[PDB]
Amino acid sequence: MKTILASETMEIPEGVTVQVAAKVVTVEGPRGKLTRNFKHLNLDFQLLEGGRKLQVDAWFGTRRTMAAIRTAISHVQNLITGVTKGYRYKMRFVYAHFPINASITNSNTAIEIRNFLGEKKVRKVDMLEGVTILRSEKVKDELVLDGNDIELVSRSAALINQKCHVKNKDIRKFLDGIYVSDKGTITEDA
RNA sequence: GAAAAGCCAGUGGCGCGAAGCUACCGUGUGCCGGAUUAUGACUGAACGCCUCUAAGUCAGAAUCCAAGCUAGCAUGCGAC
Repeated sequence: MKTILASETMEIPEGVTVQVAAKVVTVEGPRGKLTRNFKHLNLDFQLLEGGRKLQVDAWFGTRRTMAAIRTAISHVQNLITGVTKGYRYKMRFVYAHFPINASITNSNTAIEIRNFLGEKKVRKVDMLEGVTILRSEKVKDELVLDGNDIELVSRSAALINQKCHVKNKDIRKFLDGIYVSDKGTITEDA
């Protein structure tokens, strides 16, 4: 179209190592590996000196191009921090008659949900990324789902949220489920 | 002629009748994976925040395409 643009650059910390080839960026830290492709119009992705600056750049701009770059910046920040501490999503039971019972299938990584709305069959759904579900249930509140990838950890929690909707009548009145209560957190020990 | 064994009545009529055929008037059998939609979602800009969407992306239907089933390209072909 028209107009022009220039590069926007983020300091990469020394404690995170990055290596780039093509427009695919590999971010590595002690919490694992995260690899994404930021392909877009007039947009190249390169590492302008390791431990100094991570660069996402474009040499031409229009509304479409500019929109992608801000998004790219947000996404790469999540990866840099995600390889050093990981992200944790927190989900809290609400039930009005049915105790919902959560456990982990360690082999064939999935989270199993018993007694959603009187079902005889335990319904379970996989775990996306090498995410692990840890339960600090206490009273029967918190389920804390921890992995490196912000998107995939959130997606694993999200499929549970879709499942626990009550659709015979009236989602509003029937609050049986475990619902995403987070968009999640910094870090901590325990 | 009768006996006996049969003939004719456009298949004489009647009761039964195998073999054959046939009846949700008899029986038995009739397939499950994937890709997706609707739709809810993720991460997330545009719109520092935020949003299912712009880029990328997930789950998902009596759908669709295999799987499967029927013709077998007679003017496709292989091996022998």
